[PDB]
Amino acid sequence: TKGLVLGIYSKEKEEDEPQFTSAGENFNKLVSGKLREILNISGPPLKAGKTRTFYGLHEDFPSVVVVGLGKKTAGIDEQENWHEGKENIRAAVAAGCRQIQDLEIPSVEVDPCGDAQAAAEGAVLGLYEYDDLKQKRKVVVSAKLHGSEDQEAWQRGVLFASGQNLARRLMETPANEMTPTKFAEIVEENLKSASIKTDVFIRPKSWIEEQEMGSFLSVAKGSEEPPVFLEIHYKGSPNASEPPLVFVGKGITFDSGGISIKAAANMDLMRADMGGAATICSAIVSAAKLDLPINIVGLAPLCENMPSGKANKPGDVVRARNGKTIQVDNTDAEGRLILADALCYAHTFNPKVIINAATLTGAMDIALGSGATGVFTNSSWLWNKLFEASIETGDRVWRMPLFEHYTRQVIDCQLADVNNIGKYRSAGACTAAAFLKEFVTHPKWAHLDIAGVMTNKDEVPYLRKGMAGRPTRTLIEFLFRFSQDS
Amino acid sequence: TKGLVLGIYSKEKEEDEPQFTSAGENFNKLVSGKLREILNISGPPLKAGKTRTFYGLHEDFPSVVVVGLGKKTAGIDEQENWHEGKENIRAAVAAGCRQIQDLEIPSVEVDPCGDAQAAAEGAVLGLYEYDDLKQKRKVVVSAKLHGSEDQEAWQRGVLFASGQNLARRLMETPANEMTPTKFAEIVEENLKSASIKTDVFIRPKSWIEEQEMGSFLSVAKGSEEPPVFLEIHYKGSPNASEPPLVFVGKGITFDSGGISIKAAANMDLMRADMGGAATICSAIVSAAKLDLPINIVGLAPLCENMPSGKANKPGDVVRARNGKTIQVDNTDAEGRLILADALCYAHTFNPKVIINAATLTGAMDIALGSGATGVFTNSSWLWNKLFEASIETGDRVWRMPLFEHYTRQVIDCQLADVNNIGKYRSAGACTAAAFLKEFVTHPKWAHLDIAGVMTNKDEVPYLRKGMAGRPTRTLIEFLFRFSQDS
Amino acid sequence: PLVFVGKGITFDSGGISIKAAANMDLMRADMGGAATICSAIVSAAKLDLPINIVGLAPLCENMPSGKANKPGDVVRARNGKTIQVDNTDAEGRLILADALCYAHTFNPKVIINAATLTGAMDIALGSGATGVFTNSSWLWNKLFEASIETGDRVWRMPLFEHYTRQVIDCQLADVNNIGKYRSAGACTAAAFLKEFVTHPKWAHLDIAGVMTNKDEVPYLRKGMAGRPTRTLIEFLFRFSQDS
Ligand SMILES: C[C@H](CS)C(=O)N1C[C@@H](Sc2ccccc2)C[C@H]1C(=O)O
Ligand SMILES: C[C@H](CS)C(=O)N1C[C@@H](Sc2ccccc2)C[C@H]1C(=O)O
Ligand SMILES: C[C@H](CS)C(=O)N1C[C@@H](Sc2ccccc2)C[C@H]1C(=O)O
Ligand code: NA
Ligand code: NA
Ligand SMILES: [Zn+2]
Ligand SMILES: [Zn+2]
Ligand SMILES: [Zn+2]
Ligand SMILES: [Zn+2]
Ligand SMILES: [Zn+2]
Ligand SMILES: [Zn+2]
Repeated sequence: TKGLVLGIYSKEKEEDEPQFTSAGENFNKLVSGKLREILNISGPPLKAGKTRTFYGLHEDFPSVVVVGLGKKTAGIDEQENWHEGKENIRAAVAAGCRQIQDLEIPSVEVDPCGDAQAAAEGAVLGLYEYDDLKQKRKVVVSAKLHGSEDQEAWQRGVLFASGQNLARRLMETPANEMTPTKFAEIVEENLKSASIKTDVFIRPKSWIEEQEMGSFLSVAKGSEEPPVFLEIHYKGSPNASEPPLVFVGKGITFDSGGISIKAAANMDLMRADMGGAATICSAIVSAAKLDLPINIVGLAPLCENMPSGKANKPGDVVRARNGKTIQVDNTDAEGRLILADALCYAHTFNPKVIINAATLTGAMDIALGSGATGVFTNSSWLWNKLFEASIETGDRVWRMPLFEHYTRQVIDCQLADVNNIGKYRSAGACTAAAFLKEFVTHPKWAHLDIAGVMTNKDEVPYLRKGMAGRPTRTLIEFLFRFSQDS
Repeated sequence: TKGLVLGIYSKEKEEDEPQFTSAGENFNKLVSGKLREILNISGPPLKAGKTRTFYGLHEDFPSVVVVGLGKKTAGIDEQENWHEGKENIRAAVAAGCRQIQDLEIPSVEVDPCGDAQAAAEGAVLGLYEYDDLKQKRKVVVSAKLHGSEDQEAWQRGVLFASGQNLARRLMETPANEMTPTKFAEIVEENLKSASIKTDVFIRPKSWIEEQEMGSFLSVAKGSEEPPVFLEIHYKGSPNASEPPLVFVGKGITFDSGGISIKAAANMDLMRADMGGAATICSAIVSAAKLDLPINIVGLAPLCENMPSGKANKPGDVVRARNGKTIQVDNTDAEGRLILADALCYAHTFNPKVIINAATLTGAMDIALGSGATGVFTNSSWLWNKLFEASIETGDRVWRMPLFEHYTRQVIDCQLADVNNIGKYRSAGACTAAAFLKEFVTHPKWAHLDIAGVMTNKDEVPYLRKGMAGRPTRTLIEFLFRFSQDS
Repeated sequence: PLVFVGKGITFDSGGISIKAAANMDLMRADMGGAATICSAIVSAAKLDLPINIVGLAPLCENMPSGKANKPGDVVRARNGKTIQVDNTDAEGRLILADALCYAHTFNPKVIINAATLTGAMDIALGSGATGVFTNSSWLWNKLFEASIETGDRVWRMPLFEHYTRQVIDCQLADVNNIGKYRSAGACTAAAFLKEFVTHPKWAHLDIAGVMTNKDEVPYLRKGMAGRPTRTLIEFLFRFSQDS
């Protein structure tokens, strides 16, 4: 059994009937107009993201799912900050593929819908499900481009989507499996499979201690799970000495909050508190697969945050790699602690830019939810590049303020140079960002608080319920454009 | 456009292919085997509750939805306490009708599926949606029996389902619309439309005061919304002097908890705190439509429970109609307060049985959730009758204990004869039931705590998300059988 | 005229969806939206700006009583849209729905509303800046530029259908006065308001985070801040000269 997903646009006022994509019209022609005929008979027109299934139209395609693509000329939506057409395609195709999968069809050919990359992303992101630990699973669906004219674009979409799906897998996987060591090993095998122009160092605790990362170590010690500092190098630049772009990701494989223990409700989701590491590492893996002509370094401090007889204690003062002391008033604000040391280390690479990602604050979720990743940056150039890339990917970013106003609230510290929690409970994502900035001197640094986009329920149509792996594609697009432009 | 819902059973080992119902096979014959042909082509067999849509099979039915009915011989499931076949039909048909509605088809003919009543209930309960206050609504679907051989059974199903839908409407409707007065007027018009052998008395506050219902009055006074004591009579017995069956329902049109105010989260659902009144009144309306040969009296104290300068105050002692004093330690345990007076009044009718329904305790929800209505009764005969009726309707009941063990915890009262909350927080539904029992001397009394079945998310397949109107059909079935048996 | 709308809840107890006792006294400033836009207009008048301005401020208290809004109640806005009041403490958007509808009758050049609308806004940006939701980048830029001068900063927040979807997914009515999820509270609140706006140049300022000052703004003693009144004044001044 082989399924087929075909797109149809919303009817324009000047048109007598909704128009099929080129593939749709061709298939209709192939079946002597039976597709149009049955679609007409089926009832109301298919709107954006809606689907309808027709059976027995062609011996090779017992199941044909037509999906609504919305307005054919839908481009950049000035109000939504994204290319609407691409988003329509991703959603429609995802919906179509899910329908094919529900019919238990193992193979599906997908209409490029005028944008093969978007179509591929919809199919690949849409079909993804982390079901490795389930006895009962949906049929594995192999999605392929319908036709052979948009191959590179289609594969580009598969690549981008696969990068995000890698992040989703890493985030979704339970923490007892996805330990710091396991995460590092999976990223290592993926990066090495992507290109041999790579180096991966799964730095052990001894190295971390040697690097004087007391902040990171303070978080890790509460747990019996060994911490690791993942360092990955992708040497894509023609010039080996070319300064690299450095990505840093919060890799808390599991966050119980530590002594400042979290509430039980939905704490299981904290297995994705390493989403920052997942997204930046996956983006680098994808950059390597794209063979981007740039040098990139990925840094991911990985550990668990657990309560125990040797765990971080509220009030404890720890020393970051840069010598700055930190008062750990709340052990559940551990992401900024490990990032302090990772960000310090990031400067040793004399990077062109430093971008960190982290499921850093619930405040970010309360601020923008899953609508967009919050971006704190001291460079409007960098903000604009990330923003422009997000318009293309649809995985939106929204700028958040890096004001001294917030810095003042974290450096007002009773015992040390900086407190790991603001003196007020307001603007949690902003004070967390201000804290990170105290460990950054680089002129082009961007902090992405992805706590709000850590999961998906139904907000992003082409992502099934679960860890979202956002905004991996936006980072990939950013890297791609940087390798071409910047 | 006219849609068609046809059923197909799960294939038995001895059969070469899954068997259609009589209507399905006949339609297939009508379309020269095209239905079977396309179903075969469509893929995997249809399992219970699953559906698949085929277009253009017949000029009169552009859309045909085949629904899986499960095992043809599925009967009473000893482990689930219900007739599985009927439940399969209700679910499958509901699913089929929802599919027809999504296609925006205004008319649908429904396969009786070997049990027209179950089919009708699935279609009518399944299509129901309270959308009176919405500008955007789904297409109104008119469901009718496919064929003309199972008319009475089909109409019986429509009647039962309509009774439940009336309860759902009353429960779902916002409290500012569904006031005590409005509820009474809607029940009145429905009962009177059902039969002229009825009397309805929308008793005003003056009557309530005359009846010395101090407990009920104490609850109502906090709100500016006038309370009413709905009294409905259905004189179906050939003998006017025949003792009536008396139904009592908690009619709190809105419960804020009063001075013992509720938390904000999901308090909107308390607009259905009159579900007890809704279900028993709807059951009586349906009994009247069925023209059951029995006398039935419905009693529903209706009021709001609001905080104000004259509302019930914790610790206040009120006097029930029977002279018993009640210490109101928690003003949010108001349902038992109004029921105390209604139950007392119920005895004046020298009833054969007294059955009250109420969304009485969150404890009931914690106990059985929406799996079944908790039934507290001092009569195993009555319990068995309710239980047997529930097997048929699928709207299950589960017996809960009326032990002195619980009574002791409510009569251990600091200031009065009985405390409106137990001395311990355990067995909340049982102590609430024990409280009610202090106002009952009748040998055949059953208290139904329907708090757990007040709403539906997806537990009952044939009920869309919202107020469930449960267990209205079980009460109707009980009445029907009582009119025939008892 | 340019039309300004301000949430004027003189006191908010939350109503039946009653607030916690801690610091509820600050809710006497839940009319800050009305205060800032009205004050800005007074100042515009004192500046004798050559423009027509209309100020709209629905004013009332939100109290619990025997006749108060009940969770689940469905009310009808001036534009005929029904609203499910799931949380009576999300009352600012309820009164603004009617005020925003009325604002359109003036065929305004722009519609700007201010409101101490969500605690989510405070959690989002605190007192660092007023959150600005607008369907006009031109309007956003004008407000932003004015804020640079006044120092009473504004920061743009998203008006995405993403949030709209979460408020129009309503059990009983056209729109629910609280999102289906607890995330992005200021954004869903803004989306709710947008359902009562058809104007091409509308800006919603959630000033809940800048309602008070402790010591963040050096030149403001502890207490209600009256922000971002000056930014609105500057905006009006420049509009009277430029736009
Ligand atoms: C998503 C983050 C990172 S794991 C997180 O859970 N935080 C960070 C801080 S915020 C915070 C909460 C209270 C006082 C001070 C700061 C602690 C914890 C929380 O919200 O209680
Ligand atoms: C569903 C019922 C009826 S409205 C309800 O809400 N109850 C009844 C009592 S239980 C209760 C709770 C604490 C102490 C004593 C009794 C009060 C209220 C509640 O759960 O807090
Ligand atoms: C500052 C605003 C306006 S007065 C406010 O207090 N809100 C608005 C809503 S948010 C909200 C909270 C819980 C569920 C749904 C929405 C209610 C109240 C609050 O935070 O509990
Ligand atoms: Na994980
Ligand atoms: Na109701
Ligand atoms: Zn934490
Ligand atoms: Zn964390
Ligand atoms: Zn109550
Ligand atoms: Zn109640
Ligand atoms: Zn409020
Ligand atoms: Zn308010």
